Amino acid sequence: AQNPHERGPDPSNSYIEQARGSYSVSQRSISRLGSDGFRDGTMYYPTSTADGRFGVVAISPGYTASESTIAWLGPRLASFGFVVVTINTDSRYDQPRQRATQLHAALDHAIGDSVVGPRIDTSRQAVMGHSMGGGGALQAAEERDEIRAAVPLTPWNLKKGWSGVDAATLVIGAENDAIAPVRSHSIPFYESLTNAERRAYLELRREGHFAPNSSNTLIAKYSVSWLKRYVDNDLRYDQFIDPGPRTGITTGVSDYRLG
Repeated sequence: AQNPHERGPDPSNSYIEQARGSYSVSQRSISRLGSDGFRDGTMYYPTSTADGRFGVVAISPGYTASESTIAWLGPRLASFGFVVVTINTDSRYDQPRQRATQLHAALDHAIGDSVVGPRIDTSRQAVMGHSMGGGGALQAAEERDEIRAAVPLTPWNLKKGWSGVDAATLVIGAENDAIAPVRSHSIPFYESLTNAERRAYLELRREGHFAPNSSNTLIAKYSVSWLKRYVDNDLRYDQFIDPGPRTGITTGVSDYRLG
């Protein structure tokens, strides 16, 4: 490809829905000191070195703070061609700003790791997170220019104005969310991402706050597509983002916007 960062097969709808993509995944534990709330976690990455370095995606855990809440994302997204760091934390670190701190640390930990560091293109970083972890993803994106993509999942944040984010951002809301209602969290965030390279809002029909903590084909396929497109500049994934899913019972999508 003209594009040096293209990894893996030409995609299809079936492909991006797979539990695992083309790449076999290895994993390596994280053990670190400090008081930021991130003392452990996991790095998932393609074993194969044949294709070049990959971007790195850090994921902030969910509402209840354990890594287990986001663990399914790690090997699944990594298998499409990413280094993926899942953070473990606890309830002392529930502020989005505290979660942002950890995301920067997780990206830096993987970059600086003797095993995984050589597999990362440090110019191509990304963040995701659930709940306040999704709020923290927005904040980390505002703070780190090397973040090329953000995918907040049912994000919670009292801060509503995201003009400071340049990273392409896909906000995934849950229609029936009673913790971070879309009307006061996700959609205001989408509406204020006025400087994001691209912004998208994808609402999960008839789901609530905790949907992102279980394997979710919608979250996975659109996360894969967004990360591919903005972390890898991979135009092969535009076909899934625009026009995107139609809404209704048959797609499980209650709202989809691009801007």
